[PDB]
Amino acid sequence: FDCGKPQVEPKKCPGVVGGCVAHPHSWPWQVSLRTRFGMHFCGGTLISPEWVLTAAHCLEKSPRPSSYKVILGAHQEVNLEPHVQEIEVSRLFLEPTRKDIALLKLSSPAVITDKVIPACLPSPNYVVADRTECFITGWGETQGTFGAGLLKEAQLPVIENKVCNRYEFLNGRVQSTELCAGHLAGGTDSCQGDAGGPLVCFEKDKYILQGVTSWGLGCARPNKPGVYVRVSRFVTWIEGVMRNN
Amino acid sequence: GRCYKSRPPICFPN
Repeated sequence: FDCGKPQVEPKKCPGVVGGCVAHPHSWPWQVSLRTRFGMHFCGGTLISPEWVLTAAHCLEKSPRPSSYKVILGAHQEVNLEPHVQEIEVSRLFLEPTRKDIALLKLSSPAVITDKVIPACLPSPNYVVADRTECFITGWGETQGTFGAGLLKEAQLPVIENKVCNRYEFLNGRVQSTELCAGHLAGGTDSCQGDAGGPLVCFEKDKYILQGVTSWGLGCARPNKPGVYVRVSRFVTWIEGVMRNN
Repeated sequence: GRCYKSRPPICFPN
């Protein structure tokens, strides 16, 4: 199984708050991060059999790796599928310049199956173009929209930083190591519970991980697009950690 | 006004 190529073809959703319920296992890199009592609190992205990429703020207030478990291959949030892989975390690596991104080393390698496949990493320092339609997935808050309890997806366009940072929108808050995605009209967004999961953009024949869900001014509000850590600016760090640990 | 999107979220006055 090559990276970024689901064995169930994803549904499109032109037009997680809003969006739609994903086809089961069409996002086989989506991870659920769980407390010791099994509560989902963040997403993550499998990027190789032993490594999950997530957001630093999902973990930083409880650094000990035994505090976390990783659920792979799931579609429902509760009452997990039978062949779901639950794997413990052996090591945690926070990004050294203190961006909102972090690596989890799994205590044993995930078994790569038709339901558990890594996303591809982008080219270093690639800047996803303005208006590129990408996909954001997770089990987070739906703000009254349908699909709570099931893996949801939002199809949202990238908004280039120079637009997103305008006074009327996020007013200078967005760093070059972040990107914006969403509809400025509002209505569709990642929300609480989605942090740490993927924003992927289809390129040629596979999905490339371009963002890590991070923050926003609320969710799905007009003029307030979601902010994601820009993965391409950390590919060298990610590959260094994986090769040396 | 930032809310980081964990569950529960990490929110600030900014």
